[PDB]
Amino acid sequence: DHYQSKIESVYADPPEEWRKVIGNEFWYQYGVFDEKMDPSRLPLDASGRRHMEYQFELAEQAGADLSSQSIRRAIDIGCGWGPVLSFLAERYPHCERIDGVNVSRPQLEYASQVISREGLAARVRLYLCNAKDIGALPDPELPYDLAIFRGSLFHFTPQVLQETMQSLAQRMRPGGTVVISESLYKVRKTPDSLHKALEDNGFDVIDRRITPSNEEVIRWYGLVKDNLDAHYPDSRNPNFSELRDIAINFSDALRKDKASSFSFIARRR
Ligand SMILES: Nc1ncnc2c1ncn2[C@@H]1O[C@H](CSCC[C@H](N)C(=O)O)[C@@H](O)[C@H]1O
Ligand SMILES: CC1=C(C)[C@@](C)(CC/C(C)=C/COP(=O)(O)OP(=O)(O)O)[C@H](C)[C@H]1C
Repeated sequence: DHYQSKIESVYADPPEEWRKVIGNEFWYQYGVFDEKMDPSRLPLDASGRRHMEYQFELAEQAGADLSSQSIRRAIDIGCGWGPVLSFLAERYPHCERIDGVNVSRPQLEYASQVISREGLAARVRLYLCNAKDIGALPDPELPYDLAIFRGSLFHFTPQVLQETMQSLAQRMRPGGTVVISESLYKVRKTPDSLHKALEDNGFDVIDRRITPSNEEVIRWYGLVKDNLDAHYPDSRNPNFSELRDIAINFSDALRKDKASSFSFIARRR
């Protein structure tokens, strides 16, 4: 993968710096802003966690096997700073093995400290590994029950996507659940291109909808940009600048309804 070096370097700044920008829980793929969002926590932390929850409610409603004794091994593909690793360990205390995979070393070092200081090292495993290489993860005899792609697919070429889905198919039992959040154009990736790549690789889409709303995602980018303006006004950091560019330019594509955040719940055949 020739685009990995560019992905690694864009998430390379200190967690202390990123904390000011996206929240203390480091949720980095939008948020649901409804009556079940916690009003006590930072809007970004509460909405981001509420988005993950809402997606598991959609999955459950769509007929996915997400019961306590159905989830023995989960994988978080492009796990960022690790917010979903902690969330899975709490939602599934009897899940034996939660594997995070990421290409970003600084994200995994932070995730590693959080997992450790909350005594989750027993169950949560962190791998510096391209999503296309998940076929090389340990213990192939123990299949995946659950797979999360929270905002990770944007960074994938068609080839990496293909290889990631091939590899996950081979490592995932029939009926294992795939929970995907991604921003897609409705005219890089579209709903239909992603639907195709899933169905071409042994996955059935059982729920497919806009989530969160364009209104809510615009608001989420709002909160980020306010934090970016207050902490990095003078475009000192080229990575935070590039996030400002995206917050501005994608918010406008969302305003013109040229794109949306999509939830895809799929199921291994
Ligand atoms: N090919 C690849 N293999 C593994 N991780 C990848 C990847 N391409 C992108 N990523 C990771 O995908 C993540 C996307 S950002 C989203 C982070 C996290 N899922 C969250 O929701 O908070 C980044 O951490 C990036 O390093
Ligand atoms: C987890 C996240 C993601 C998966 C991100 C990337 C959302 C996907 C987006 C907007 C990628 C930006 O694409 P691009 O640079 O082409 O934007 P344009 O110039 O409008 O075309 C967020 C940074 C973050 C919340």
